[PDB]
Amino acid sequence: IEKLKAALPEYAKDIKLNLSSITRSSVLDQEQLWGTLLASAAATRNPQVLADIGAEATDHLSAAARHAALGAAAIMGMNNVFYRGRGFLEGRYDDLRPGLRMNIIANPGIPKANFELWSFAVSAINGCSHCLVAHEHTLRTVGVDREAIFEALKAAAIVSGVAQALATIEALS
Amino acid sequence: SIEKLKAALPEYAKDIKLNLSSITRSSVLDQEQLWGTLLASAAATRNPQVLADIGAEATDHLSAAARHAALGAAAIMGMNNVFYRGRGFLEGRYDDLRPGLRMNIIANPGIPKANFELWSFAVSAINGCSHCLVAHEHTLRTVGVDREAIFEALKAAAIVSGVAQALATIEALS
Amino acid sequence: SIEKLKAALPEYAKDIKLNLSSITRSSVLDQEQLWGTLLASAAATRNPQVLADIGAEATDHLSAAARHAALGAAAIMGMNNVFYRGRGFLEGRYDDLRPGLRMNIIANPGIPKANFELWSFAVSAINGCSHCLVAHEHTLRTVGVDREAIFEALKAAAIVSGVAQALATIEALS
Repeated sequence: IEKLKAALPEYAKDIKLNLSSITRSSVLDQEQLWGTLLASAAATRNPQVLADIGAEATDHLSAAARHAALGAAAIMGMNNVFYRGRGFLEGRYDDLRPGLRMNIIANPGIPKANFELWSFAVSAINGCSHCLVAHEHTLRTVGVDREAIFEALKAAAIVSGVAQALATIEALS
Repeated sequence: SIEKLKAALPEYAKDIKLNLSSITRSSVLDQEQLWGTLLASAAATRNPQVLADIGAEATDHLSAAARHAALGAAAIMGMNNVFYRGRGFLEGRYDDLRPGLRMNIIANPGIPKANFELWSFAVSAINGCSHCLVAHEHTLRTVGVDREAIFEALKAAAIVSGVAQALATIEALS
Repeated sequence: SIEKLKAALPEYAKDIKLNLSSITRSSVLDQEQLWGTLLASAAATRNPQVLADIGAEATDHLSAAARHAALGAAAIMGMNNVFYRGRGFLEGRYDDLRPGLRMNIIANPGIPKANFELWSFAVSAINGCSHCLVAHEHTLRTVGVDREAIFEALKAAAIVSGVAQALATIEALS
């Protein structure tokens, strides 16, 4: 995290500070937080951010957790596009079966509660209402507090700000 | 087809791989419908690897005019998806103003409009613009395109998006 | 530099090329407003090449403060657009909670706020966040910015987005 920070431009000071703050979350535990940071990092599609965050994630997440986080980003990459599209068509295509395989959601290799949090986070970044609302409800049914879900949204947003800030200077170097 | 992308996919993305193999073999869309969709979608994900590989094999399924029309659908929707979505978020408060945006390709894509519209639809799903998605779906219906074909294009766009996300991650960690 | 971007555009993206020429010849917005919009938009597309070209020619139309403000607007909206979009999908069920996100640049961008807000509006259109787009537009109207100028900013955002898509495609296919 210390690397990304110094790498951020001066006009992105707000982002730099928010990043230092999110890494100190007290509402989310180690796996939840770093799993959200890793998934989000992947979802920004920024290679630099993913490399930096993923690196320090090795000291906070297990192999299974890591794969699940990246897998969450990948599977939502598909789901977020499909459901959002069907959503825009005002239920006119709900009678049809999506026929999309997504076993990872049922068996992520770790507690589904965490997988759901990471999927919620990626859905905010990609912008799919159907999915974000679906995963939010699921998290609330398993006992996750709104404050915890809210913290995931903040981390996703912050990582998104980081990726944008970095991609900029990187291209203008 | 495109075994390079499938083989490169990570183990934790098995679902994406299986969906890619399946979409490239459905009997809902014909060759031009399907590959035009895959090409346009690949460009829309902004992932170079996915586009480079699908583009390499697209030459065997699409004519030069089809390829250019697919790629052009992505470019033009890149602009339209931003403009019209913005306008929609403003609750028609700016609908009385003339956009003044040139978009001749839509009227003359160089190939059957039914396909250009299908590809524009797919890209609109990837960028996320309700106005455009709804408009193209309607045009597709007016030109007799099978409701399930439109649905298949949405699925294809979604799948290619997962492929792009899945491969983008590995490339950054390679 | 604009000529460089234009020449790079493929033939099937002629509409994009013409819109770019038109928007850059616009008299609606002045140099700072226009180039600030183009620069902030370029950064938001995530396309390095486009940002580099626009940023190169923007130097002759933007002060150091304006340039920093425009890039800063893209960065801050990158965070805000996601946060408020997600919160928005929850239909206010999370509107009671304190964001706790630092966004000092918004209150003190280093230049009069009206232009900074125009650029924030532009980026919000590109990322696609209803909440932020609506908010920034309202603010602009309350500070005396007319619809024609806000509309021009939306158009520029969309065009730059089309350019970035067209260019990303040829870059990956070359």
